[PDB]
Amino acid sequence: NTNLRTKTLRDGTTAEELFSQDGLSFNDFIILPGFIDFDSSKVNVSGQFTKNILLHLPLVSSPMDTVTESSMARAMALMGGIGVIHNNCTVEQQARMVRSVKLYRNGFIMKPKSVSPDVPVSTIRNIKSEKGISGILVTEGGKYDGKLLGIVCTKDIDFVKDASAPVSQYMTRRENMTVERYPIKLEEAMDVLNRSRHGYLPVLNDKDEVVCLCSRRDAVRARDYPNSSLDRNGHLLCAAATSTREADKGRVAALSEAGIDVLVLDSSQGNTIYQVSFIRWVKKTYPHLEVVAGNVVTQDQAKNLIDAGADSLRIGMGSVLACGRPQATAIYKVARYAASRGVPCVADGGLRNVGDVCKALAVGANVAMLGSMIAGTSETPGEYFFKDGMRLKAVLDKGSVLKLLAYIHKGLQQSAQDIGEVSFDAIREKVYEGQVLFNRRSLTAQS
Amino acid sequence: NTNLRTKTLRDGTTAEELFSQDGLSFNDFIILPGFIDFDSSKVNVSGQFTKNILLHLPLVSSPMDTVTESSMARAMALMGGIGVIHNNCTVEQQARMVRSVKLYRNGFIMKPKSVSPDVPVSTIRNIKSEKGISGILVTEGGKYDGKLLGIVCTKDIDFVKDASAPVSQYMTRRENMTVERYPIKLEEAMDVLNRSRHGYLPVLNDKDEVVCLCSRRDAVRARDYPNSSLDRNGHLLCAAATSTREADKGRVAALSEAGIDVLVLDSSQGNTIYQVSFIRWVKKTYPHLEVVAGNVVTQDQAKNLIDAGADSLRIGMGSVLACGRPQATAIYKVARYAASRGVPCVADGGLRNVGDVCKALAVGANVAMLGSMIAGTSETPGEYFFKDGMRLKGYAVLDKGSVLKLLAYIHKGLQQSAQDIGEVSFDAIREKVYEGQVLFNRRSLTAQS
Amino acid sequence: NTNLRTKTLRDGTTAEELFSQDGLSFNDFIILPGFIDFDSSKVNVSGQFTKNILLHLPLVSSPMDTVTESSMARAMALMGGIGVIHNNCTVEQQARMVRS
Ligand SMILES: Nc1ncnc2c1ncn2[C@@H]1O[C@H](COP(=O)(O)OP(=O)(O)OP(=O)(O)O)[C@@H](O)[C@H]1O
Ligand SMILES: Nc1ncnc2c1ncn2[C@@H]1O[C@H](COP(=O)(O)OP(=O)(O)OP(=O)(O)O)[C@@H](O)[C@H]1O
Ligand SMILES: Nc1nc2c(ncn2[C@@H]2O[C@H](COP(=O)(O)OP(=O)(O)O)[C@@H](O)[C@H]2O)c(=O)[nH]1
Ligand SMILES: Nc1nc2c(ncn2[C@@H]2O[C@H](COP(=O)(O)OP(=O)(O)O)[C@@H](O)[C@H]2O)c(=O)[nH]1
Repeated sequence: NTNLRTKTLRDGTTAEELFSQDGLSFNDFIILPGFIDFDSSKVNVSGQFTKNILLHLPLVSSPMDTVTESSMARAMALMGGIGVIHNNCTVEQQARMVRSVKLYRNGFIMKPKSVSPDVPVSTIRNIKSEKGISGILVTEGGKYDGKLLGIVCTKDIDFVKDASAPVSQYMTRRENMTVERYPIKLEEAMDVLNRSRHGYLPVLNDKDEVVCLCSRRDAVRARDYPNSSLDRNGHLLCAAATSTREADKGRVAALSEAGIDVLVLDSSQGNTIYQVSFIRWVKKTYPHLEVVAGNVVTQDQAKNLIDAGADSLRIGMGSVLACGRPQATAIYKVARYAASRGVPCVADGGLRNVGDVCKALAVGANVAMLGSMIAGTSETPGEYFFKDGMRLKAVLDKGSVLKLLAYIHKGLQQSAQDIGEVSFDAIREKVYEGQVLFNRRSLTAQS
Repeated sequence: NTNLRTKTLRDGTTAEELFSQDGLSFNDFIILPGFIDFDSSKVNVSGQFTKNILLHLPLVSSPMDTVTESSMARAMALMGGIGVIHNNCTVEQQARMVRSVKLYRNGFIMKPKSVSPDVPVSTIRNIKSEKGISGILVTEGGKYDGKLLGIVCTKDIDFVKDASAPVSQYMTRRENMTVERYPIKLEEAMDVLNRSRHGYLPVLNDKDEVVCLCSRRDAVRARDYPNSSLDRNGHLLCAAATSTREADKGRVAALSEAGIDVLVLDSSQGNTIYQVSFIRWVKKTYPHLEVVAGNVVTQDQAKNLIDAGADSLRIGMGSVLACGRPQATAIYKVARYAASRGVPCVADGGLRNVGDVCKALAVGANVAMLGSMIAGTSETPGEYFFKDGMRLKGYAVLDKGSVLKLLAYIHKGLQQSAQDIGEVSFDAIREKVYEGQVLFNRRSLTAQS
Repeated sequence: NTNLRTKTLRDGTTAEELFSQDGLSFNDFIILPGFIDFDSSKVNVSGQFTKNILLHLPLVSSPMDTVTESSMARAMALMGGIGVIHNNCTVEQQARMVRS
């Protein structure tokens, strides 16, 4: 239906004209509708977080100590986005959070949590309550590669009152265990696990030592979250923030060991000599890492940071107070310039509802960073408390971040539908082409 | 430490003097502190819901269609309180909600949900998704008492791609199942279940027909909720509301069949001839049922409804109609009169924070009814939605999260208040209030800032 | 680092264009960021109060009778600025404040 979808009258204003005068926020303009011949279910909202990482869900959790720790990053990656673990912590704590995110979901679990036979049941209960993993292997000397002696699961210890008893008293013992022998393809191993009606399947060598471990929970997670952002080994994608000082070099190394796939530079004004040097050093020393430089708001800053070797750009400054730029103009300008050079952009700031996120993605941003919009969800750091009959964490309880991410997803889909394009890549292309049009709204026209 | 706890100077105002003038609400007065020689954890907040039903947690969910359905009543019963299933529904819907509450927790599971071998996996998934029960028995002709053929659990069908496949293809077959033979004591059966590391244990006769079923989930529910309000058969307590018209008689019967333990009469002004007749008829026809009459706010009304045979009274009227009464005065007066006659009372209305609940319990109410305070928790009826960057509930209110966390918060608050007052139980607080050893101070309008 | 500091794309609006239309207050505009290769400690904020007087601190206390007398002028001069003693007084009082 290209004859019906193609605008020839072009009654409206193109992005280039809209952003050619004064700096705009998202309320200053609206997107005009197009032609619909599809359901909102079929809309692809995906966007590039970096040159090589495509997110099924163009949403990134902001690296604030009040928003993104291991739990938030896990939720984001599971729903098809990603989270940036904040850097307001020691290097070891940040690496531990990254490791939690990366080893939450696996195919073969290579370093399965293991204990020695004399460990008390209390310790396994602590592991399950704190780290949330069951099917703890009991091996010679507790080494994750030692001889397999048994396994401890939920129903093996849920009835015992003496929490100091050794696991050897209640574990399922090796002689009675369904196991597999190295080597084995993940497909066959997991189908065997399914047929076995058990929750775990260790994989051992010829010496009965633990090679790895398969978990039914990973299969069920794959079934319940088919769009999770994953690496090539089946782990959830994870990003981590860092400043560009010389000390932070150490930090970077640690994160690289923990397995981050994206490094995000933390700066209000990223067009500095220190950030340029840092990006060069990161791309040289850890080529496998992708770097999101920023923050920037003008095309000059973007030119410098892209020349340095940035894989993506963080847009935002102001969304004492004498330096910055209205956020919608910043996004349009920087994202257009960066796209001309093949670099996607992240919108960071002033994104307070679904209409704003949609506008920010339409005017050039590939993905959007969420801070306030997801603050107070169950997955954020912090403790809940009651006050005035409201439950707060301060901000009000917004429940699960997963339900909110699904809400934002449906909102973006319906908006793209009304605009008349079945994907946001198409929306951005047609915006640059002048086939998706806008209207600036007078101040009165805003209600 | 009776020398230190016993007030002889008695610097303060007794409840009788406090409520002797104009009608008061809860902000008009404060409770004076006493003597502390115990930690707040050791405080017993329990109160009588009726002549025969004691609640470890003196909280009742209000029978409003926006507050109490099966899920809320279950949560309340589990935390040591109770819920009243609302009556803004058909008799069949109310009985179904009551059944949901009553059969959630069991010892021996009677009439275990079972299916025939040709049933598709889709049906088992539907059972798990709607009603929330696993371990479906597969029997001769699907009869809950037929010959046992197998069992279908979570891990038996979580991997299957053809939801139309028969359960017999993936069920665990009877020859491989750990089972027990009638008769068996629940204690031995549950220890067997524990040792077996399985989730379910059927109990069969000599013909391999299903007699009953034990669920490990019940053991874990008992472990995680040790204070659950239970009847004598191990089921959660459940209450249900009804009006006092002639038609509602039918309703009562149905609810009685569903297994309610308390009937609650719904009326803004319960001192009527219709309610008196209804209470007489209920106590006559269903002696096993306990009735909470109301609503009332004066000792006249309380006399009539207790003479009718009420086992408890709901206090509250007004918390444009010109008739009602300030809630704290109403509670004190009616609860004092009813206690003189051996009947506990429920405070219903104007309860908006924990201090008000503590005050209402101290001045005579045995338990407190919560409506607004718990509306918008996850367990209430209604659908969640996002609006203006806020999570709300609709058929609007703000999301308060889990009602369980809220109930625990109220529990800790009541305990700390009782500690500051200097008594280790709320029965003690009520007794000492009537005795003049727990004292109050009326607050001037200025003193409330 | 002149290659990195020098704007060639010039994505933004020059002062001449900004002030070419209607009269603006300070909230009507914002300054765009540039390139950083130094610490804020090294920034020179000095400005000429007059053709021959350079102030290390480009701040002047207003000559209002509620703001600037001898003490304020002293504080300003000491911190690198200057103060203007108000003229809502006799000549002798103003001269005495100046002398102080
Ligand atoms: N490979 C195995 N061989 C034999 N028995 C096993 C094996 N793995 C687990 N078990 C036993 O079966 C039961 C495991 O159930 P499961 O793995 O589903 O527990 P979980 O992962 O902790 O979560 P949940 O049981 O609540 O679904 C336990 O009794 C355990 O001892
Ligand atoms: N009495 C029994 N005898 C033999 N097998 C049983 C018995 N009860 C349950 N099973 C089987 O145990 C295996 C694992 O149980 P499954 O995890 O699927 O459900 P569950 O025991 O209720 O625990 P959960 O649903 O939390 O995982 C299933 O194949 C189930 O059919
Ligand atoms: N037994 C078991 N181990 C898991 C599972 N999932 C992940 N693991 C592993 O458990 C380990 C937990 O981290 P660990 O190094 O033991 O603790 P830390 O030193 O405090 O970080 C990780 O190495 C994970 O790979 C599971 O489902 N079962
Ligand atoms: N298989 C199984 N049945 C249960 C369990 N818990 C309760 N039940 C029984 O399952 C039945 C629920 O289905 P049912 O009431 O017969 O259907 P309804 O008439 O439409 O409400 C009840 O008889 C419960 O007693 C459980 O854990 N497993």
